Amino acid sequence: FLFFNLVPDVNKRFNVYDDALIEIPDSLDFSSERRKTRFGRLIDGTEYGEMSLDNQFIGDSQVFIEKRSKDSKFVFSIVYNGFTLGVWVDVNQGLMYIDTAHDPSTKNVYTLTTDDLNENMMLITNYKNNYHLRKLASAFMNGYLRFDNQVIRNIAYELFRKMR
DNA sequence: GTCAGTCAGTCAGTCAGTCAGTCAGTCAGTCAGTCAGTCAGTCAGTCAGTCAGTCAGTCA
Repeated sequence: FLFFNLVPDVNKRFNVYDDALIEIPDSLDFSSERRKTRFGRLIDGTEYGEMSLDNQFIGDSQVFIEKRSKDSKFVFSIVYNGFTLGVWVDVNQGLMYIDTAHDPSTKNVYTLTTDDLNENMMLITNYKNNYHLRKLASAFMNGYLRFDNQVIRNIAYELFRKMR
């Protein structure tokens, strides 16, 4: 889904395009099979209380992690795994945003993966980015940070994993 | 007894010598914050024993 750049849905029974389909199953059979599990055995009912069964039935959209956006501007700019990435900075309260606002600029742009190199931008090593985006590092280490999109949020997670 | 002095003690004055705070390179120390081979699981492939399928040497 990340590769084809599709935006799924959790309620539209069929997310369709000219070539592909995304199917979330019906609702009545969810209840039918879940009562079936419950009636057959009650620890199957506990499984119905286990969020794993729900994820295998309603799906984990990971929408739980904070998400917002704001018109406030940005300071830095990153490209990771072939995807641009902007770091919006809020005027007040320091609520950092990672929305995809890539303005074509001669501004400094940073990566970590060696596959990303341009005549215009800079590479970063040995934790210089920690000394460049101090506020981003702390803001994620705090509750300040907020991710605009699920793809953005995960991608930022793996970027942090690769950072160290 | 005046004129008022003109070669030693005397005090107004240093004058180079003096102490040691006080920052200060700096010192390797060091200990801790960063980073580079190490191995475990798993992926593809090598051994030499199975299956178990089959043209055929001695006979109907």
